[PDB]
Amino acid sequence: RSGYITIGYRGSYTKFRRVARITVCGKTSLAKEVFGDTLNESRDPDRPPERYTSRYYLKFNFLEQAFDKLSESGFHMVACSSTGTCDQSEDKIWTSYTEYVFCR
Amino acid sequence: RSGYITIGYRGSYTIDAKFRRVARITVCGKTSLAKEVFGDTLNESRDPDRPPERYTSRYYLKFNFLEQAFDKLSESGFHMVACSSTGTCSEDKIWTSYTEYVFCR
Amino acid sequence: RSGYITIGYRGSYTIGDAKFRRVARITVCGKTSLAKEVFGDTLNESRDPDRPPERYTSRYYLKFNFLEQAFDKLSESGFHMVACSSTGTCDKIWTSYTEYVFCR
Amino acid sequence: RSGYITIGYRGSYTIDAKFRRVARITVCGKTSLAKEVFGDTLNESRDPDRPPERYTSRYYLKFNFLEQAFDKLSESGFHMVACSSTGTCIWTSYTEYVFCR
Amino acid sequence: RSGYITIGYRGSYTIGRDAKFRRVARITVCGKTSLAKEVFGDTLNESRDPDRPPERYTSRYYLKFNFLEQAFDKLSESGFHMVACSSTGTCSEDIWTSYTEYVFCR
Amino acid sequence: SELDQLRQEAEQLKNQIRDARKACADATLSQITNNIDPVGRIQMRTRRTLRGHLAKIYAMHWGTDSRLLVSASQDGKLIIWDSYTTNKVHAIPLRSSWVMTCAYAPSGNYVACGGLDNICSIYNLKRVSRELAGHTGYLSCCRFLDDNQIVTSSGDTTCALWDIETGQQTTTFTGHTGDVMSLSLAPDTRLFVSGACDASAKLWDVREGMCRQTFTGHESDINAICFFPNGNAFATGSDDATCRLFDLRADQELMTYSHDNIICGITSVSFSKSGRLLLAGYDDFNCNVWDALKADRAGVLAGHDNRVSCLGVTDDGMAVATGSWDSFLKIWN
Amino acid sequence: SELDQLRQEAEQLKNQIRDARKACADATLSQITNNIDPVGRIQMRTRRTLRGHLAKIYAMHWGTDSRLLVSASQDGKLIIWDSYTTNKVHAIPLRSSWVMTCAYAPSGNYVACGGLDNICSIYNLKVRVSRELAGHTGYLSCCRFLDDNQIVTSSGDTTCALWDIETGQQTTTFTGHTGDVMSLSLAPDTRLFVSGACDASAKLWDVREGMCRQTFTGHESDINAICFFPNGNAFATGSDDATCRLFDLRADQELMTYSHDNIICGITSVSFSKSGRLLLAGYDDFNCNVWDALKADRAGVLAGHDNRVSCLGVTDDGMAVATGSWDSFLKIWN
Amino acid sequence: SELDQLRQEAEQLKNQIRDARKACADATLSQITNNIDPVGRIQMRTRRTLRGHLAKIYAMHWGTDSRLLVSASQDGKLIIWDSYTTNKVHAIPLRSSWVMTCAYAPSGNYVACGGLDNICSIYNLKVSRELAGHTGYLSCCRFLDDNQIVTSSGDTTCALWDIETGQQTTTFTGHTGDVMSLSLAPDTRLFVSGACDASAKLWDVREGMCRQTFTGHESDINAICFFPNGNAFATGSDDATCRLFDLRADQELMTYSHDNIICGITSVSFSKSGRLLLAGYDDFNCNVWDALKADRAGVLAGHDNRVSCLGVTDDGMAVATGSWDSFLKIWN
Amino acid sequence: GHTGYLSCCRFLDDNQIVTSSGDTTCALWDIETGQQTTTFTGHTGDVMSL
Amino acid sequence: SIAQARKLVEQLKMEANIDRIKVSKAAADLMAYCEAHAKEDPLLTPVPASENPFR
Amino acid sequence: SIAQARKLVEQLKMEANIDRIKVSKAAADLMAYCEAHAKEDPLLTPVPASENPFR
Amino acid sequence: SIAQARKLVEQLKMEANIDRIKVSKAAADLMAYCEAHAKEDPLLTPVPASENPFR
Repeated sequence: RSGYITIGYRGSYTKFRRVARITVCGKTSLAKEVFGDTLNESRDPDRPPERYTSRYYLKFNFLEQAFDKLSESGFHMVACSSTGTCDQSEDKIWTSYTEYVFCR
Repeated sequence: RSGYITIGYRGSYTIDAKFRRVARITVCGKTSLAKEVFGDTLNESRDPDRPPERYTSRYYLKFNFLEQAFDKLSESGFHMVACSSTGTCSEDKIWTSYTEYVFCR
Repeated sequence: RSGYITIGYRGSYTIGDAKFRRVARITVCGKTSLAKEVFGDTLNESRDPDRPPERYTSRYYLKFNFLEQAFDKLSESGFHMVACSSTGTCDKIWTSYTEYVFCR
Repeated sequence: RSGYITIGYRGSYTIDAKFRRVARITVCGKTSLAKEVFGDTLNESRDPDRPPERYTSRYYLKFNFLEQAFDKLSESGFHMVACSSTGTCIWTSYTEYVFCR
Repeated sequence: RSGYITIGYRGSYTIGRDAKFRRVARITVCGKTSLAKEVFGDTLNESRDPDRPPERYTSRYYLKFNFLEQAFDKLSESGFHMVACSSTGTCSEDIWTSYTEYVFCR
Repeated sequence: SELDQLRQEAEQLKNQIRDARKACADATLSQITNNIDPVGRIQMRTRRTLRGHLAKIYAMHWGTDSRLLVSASQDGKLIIWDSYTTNKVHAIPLRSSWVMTCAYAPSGNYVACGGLDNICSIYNLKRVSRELAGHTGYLSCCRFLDDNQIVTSSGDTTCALWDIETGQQTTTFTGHTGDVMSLSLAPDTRLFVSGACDASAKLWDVREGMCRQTFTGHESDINAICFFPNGNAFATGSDDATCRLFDLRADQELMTYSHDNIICGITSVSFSKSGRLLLAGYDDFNCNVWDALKADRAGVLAGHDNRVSCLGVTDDGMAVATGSWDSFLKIWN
Repeated sequence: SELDQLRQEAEQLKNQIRDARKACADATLSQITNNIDPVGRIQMRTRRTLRGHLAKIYAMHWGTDSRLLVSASQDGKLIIWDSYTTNKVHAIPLRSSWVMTCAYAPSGNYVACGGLDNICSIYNLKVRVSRELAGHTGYLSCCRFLDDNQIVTSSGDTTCALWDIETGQQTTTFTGHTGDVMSLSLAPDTRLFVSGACDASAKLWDVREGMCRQTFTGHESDINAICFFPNGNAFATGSDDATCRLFDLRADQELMTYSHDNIICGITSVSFSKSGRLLLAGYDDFNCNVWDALKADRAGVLAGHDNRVSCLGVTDDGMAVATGSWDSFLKIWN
Repeated sequence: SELDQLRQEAEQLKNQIRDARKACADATLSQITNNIDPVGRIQMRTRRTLRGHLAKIYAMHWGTDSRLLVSASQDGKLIIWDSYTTNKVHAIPLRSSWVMTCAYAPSGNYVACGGLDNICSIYNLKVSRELAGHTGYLSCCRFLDDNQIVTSSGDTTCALWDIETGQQTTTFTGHTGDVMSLSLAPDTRLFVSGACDASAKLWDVREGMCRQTFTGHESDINAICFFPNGNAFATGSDDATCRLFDLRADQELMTYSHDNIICGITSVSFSKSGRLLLAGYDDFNCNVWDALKADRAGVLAGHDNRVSCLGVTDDGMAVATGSWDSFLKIWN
Repeated sequence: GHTGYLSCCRFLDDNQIVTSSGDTTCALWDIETGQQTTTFTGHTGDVMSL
Repeated sequence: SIAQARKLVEQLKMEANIDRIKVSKAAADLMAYCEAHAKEDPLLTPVPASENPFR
Repeated sequence: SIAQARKLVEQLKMEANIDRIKVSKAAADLMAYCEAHAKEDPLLTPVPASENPFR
Repeated sequence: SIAQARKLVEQLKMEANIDRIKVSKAAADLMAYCEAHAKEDPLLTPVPASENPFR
């Protein structure tokens, strides 16, 4: 059952790490396996297993809780990529997207 | 029978829950190996006449799913060694993001 | 005891280029049972001191300001660094966030 | 003969079907290893007289294929250990590639 | 001896008018002070942190030489390995500053 | 060994409280209210738009007559509004343009304000009267007990009861480990609850000056708190995107109010008169109307282009007032 | 069985052509011209500076009288210049400010332009619009007049076209490019024309018969410019790979590659001199490099511009070389 | 292959020259000058501030009378200054706003300038000539006389020009990188050139050949200046160091560097006696080096932007610095 | 004569003033003569205050 | 130091020894309050315009 | 796609069935062209001022 | 290419066959020049104001 899964979050803050939502991306067969009811299939609820997707997210807001579920379902962190750069009258906003790669 | 392959996409976003949007996957490496793992999915439209065993950088994938490309490389004998994302940028701003994915042997 | 923990700091620099790394404070994030394990009484429960073990959190920090001193405690508590991500963007002052991922 | 070598390129982009375009491949490390790995492909133009066993940073490749440079190291006994993206803006882009023992 | 060492530098670039090479102003060495003297010997420049006691962590050392791979090699042959890297880069003729980090383990 | 003994007792006591709270929960609030007919869709509309603030409005406080209200903006001005005619009753220039809170005395004779100046300023409505100093942190919130007493909260992790006549702190409330962002008085003004950056809410005794109960379960800072009309419960807004109703006698969390696609902190919370509706200002520029018993969204108020910074509901429950960083105030009905 | 025969035949035909080209190469252009005394350094200088363009100049095309020239700028204007007196002959407002090419009819009665509007507009000079040639689904990269009634265009839709200006309909459709076609150049007899494209290949087309005859390869990136050698048996291609390549029609292969170390930038335009000994190429590095066609050596450089040189032109009499750039200036070099 | 033989042969000859240079070094400059009383602290001060430049000043060159001087600014103007009265003698508009060098003829009749236009323009003080044919940008130029000028270019070649007519009397080849600067020998028989190949080369002007090649710099050499007697020269570089090389010894005598100076050197100039080596830096300062003892004797900070050029009068009375800031400053 | 920036200064009297600099040295000055009377050396880093 | 961890304990002791009540009863009392006053809450049952100050 | 790949064949057939010539001759013909007309190209051999519109 | 690395060799032969001199003497000759003219250098030995044009 060799495969990959990639998760990421969008951080926007005016201070600890605050994670708005965890996006889970990969093949939908593996995505259902590693995580349980937590996934919110709302955006992509009809994808047949063995067809790839990118539109799921996690009902919980804890990044390492998602990390742990994959390391205890046989995944390991292979790569990471951060892309961050940046409307009020005084201060501005800061968007931040980072990615997390999980293998086999 | 050993080589390096590099795939990547360019993200284009306009501005708050936004998923990863992959316009197209670019495949870069030696043209003999690129054909091997993806077969006819490759679109050699941009660089179709390069002879096998000479390198290229102008190939892209007929599908728009990054993990589908990852799996084909994991089941054709490749491993992920590094990753790099480079994203920077009348009233709304435009987001340009380039990310890269390196695969080994 | 398999788990993931992640630490990070936020850099603040002024420009007006020899400045050394400015480590304001280290943020520690993960499951609260493991966080106490590796760092004992050094972590500061000020922001979230009522968290029950086995429930994840993100609001801890370390009473010391030495990043490699935090690295060493995990290197001989059975952790390894698997990923890193820096998010730095910016007379206005520089703001830079860097992240460090630790496995099992 | 264990050592470190680092290669990198700088992108030139302006305001997608735009492919990776590498203007020059920079080779960085000890000059003794660079000779062995790349032979006559490296261009000693900007640092011709560097003594062997003396480190340098001013060597580039007569060819413009990043994975062709990557492949030469993969069966010259090197492995990819790290990469760093530094991008700011016409668009400047500096990414780095570290190769170990 | 188990431990972590972290090296990095600051890159300043200015381009108004590439063949601009990597120019390293100074190498910063960061970690525990006992290991730092081990791998680098007399190359370390303890100028802004001379009095710290051994076994006490620091962040204020730099290298009398300006060659990254010369620092990389000294650690590869003193039993260290590269675990991670992170670059933080942001910016008439305009100026640009890049910072990069390098993590070395055990 | 001496510090560990006192710690292990604290851990056992925390676990002991954990088991007592679980034994008290036989059922949930959602189960017993399932047969209650939902409120349905109750439409509101902008009946008044208050203009004349030049910067971000950081606070609002209604009057006891359900007409007059005060507002605190980051331009350095306090404006007392007549909500019926939209007439400005008073405009008071502030000595520091950084002001995080305002309060309207129940008698209507005085109004207070404060902020990063670490000072609670009492303004006489019948020029500055009192400046209450001694807080080491910024002043996040204040509420009048009467004209002679006011209760404040500060970024120094301590609250305080003030004697306005003398200008000195009467009773100091300690035991918060983080910045205290908000407070709300009980109906009888004998007790008050406070939210703070330690992700906990605390019920305080005003007379005896000690913490009685401590409520937890929030995953981030609590920026807002409001008492349920009968004084037996309170709701907390937080940066974790959820609103949580706590009950005093039950000494635990009754219900969590949250919905997918709203991933933003809650700046302010206020109950309706009957307590069936819980109103929460959000960072997403909206104001969501929650069913207190059913935990469902009964409506939304979007009149603002920036986040809603403060809310209020009149004692008669006739109108809902919102305020935001877009410098406008809106009275909803 | 029908697909199996046709698939294997395509592979064999590709291999047959590859082997035929290799057998034809006994020697190279650099070998036979090594004994030729080099031209040396023949200096040019700015004799005219044309001002009055307010934005990036995307194209230029000389007139057949070696006097008048047209320029296309992204401000939305075409300006006809008198190169001797630097007087503005005409200023024509464009309905679309995005214009990637311009052309000057050999008779001088008409001028064409096009761009991201996907339209070739024919302007009558004897100034308002006359014809709007539509039907190209991509942007207009280049166009050249055959005569007053016919014009050949290239587009980003991978197709070239022959146009009947009278009726406004495409006469012959060219469908053999697999990538965006950036440029085209007519043969001396206007029977044939070659086109560079984003597929890193050049294709010789028959105008009458409307089919690709030969296909030239070897470029590593998009081909942005193409120009015929004076006798019509050869052509040069500018590309994003920093090299210019001379191809021969009879040999059906690459004769020579023009490149130099430290030049890492694309070529926007290429044009031969009258005798064909000098090949001039506009570059993105703000310069214009003068190449020796026979010896493959750089004989000089023209840097008058503050921004990248977008287009080149050489008069039919070969007296002057005109450059244009994003710096809003045109420069006539001698 | 044939290139591998030439590579291995060329490298071996490099080792032969390196070992000959090592056998020649019995002692060092620092050893023999250790007993020499140090210069001490020589205090200077800004005595004149030349205003009226509207953009970055990229070059300066003194006159032979130690009175007039020329300046090249990126506003597109050349200004001849009277350093005594601070009066502008001449203002010459340039056709190219990008100008990297200027030169003042020893007779004072002519002045030259050049830059990204790849043209050396000779201006008559009583445009005259445009010297073309350089394939790279014009980095530096120095007048031999009214009829001859020596230039350096980014095409890796230097050149001797006949100003009257004709071009490139003698072409100097063999640099593998852009030639950033040049300095003439006192007798104008020879000249040395620094370049981006981290090497300096001694050239014969008459015979048109490279005699010696000096190395040891770790980055581009942006500046070069002859020692007053013509037997030595100093080089500024992007490696933060200034290095004094000797012609007869054919090796590096001394390195001028400091742990706290981590920035490139745009310009170098000796004092009249040669004891002081002046270097313009990118850190907005100008450091005064003791040539014999390799110690910092002082600093000149009058400028808010990086110091682009230096000059010292033939009589040695004043030191002029120039920077990217509008102002130009005469020190003493 | 200070090779680093001047971080701080304090008057002893009208004729003498003590300075600190980023060149790691302090100094005692005679203001009339303009020369350093007593030079204070031994700091290994930039001297911010005195 | 020691004074601080002793005061925290004495606080938690008070927090534990308190008369707790079952959620079932609490909720019943809350739910009944809401229905008691549901007619007195204008935000639930809108009022007439003549009875509306803001109309 | 069989109709489509059969037209591609007829294309390659045209490219293959051509009378090719030796590079040696091609170059010789170009080289001889350049010298033939080398005196008529002002960009190599400058013209007199009287013959120069721009000077 | 090959012609270019062959000229570099012919250069190095010329660079090698030169009369080298010991640093000891070179430096001695420089040092002695410096002291000869050290009094003629106003940047080392300041001049009087009456003798300073910039006064």
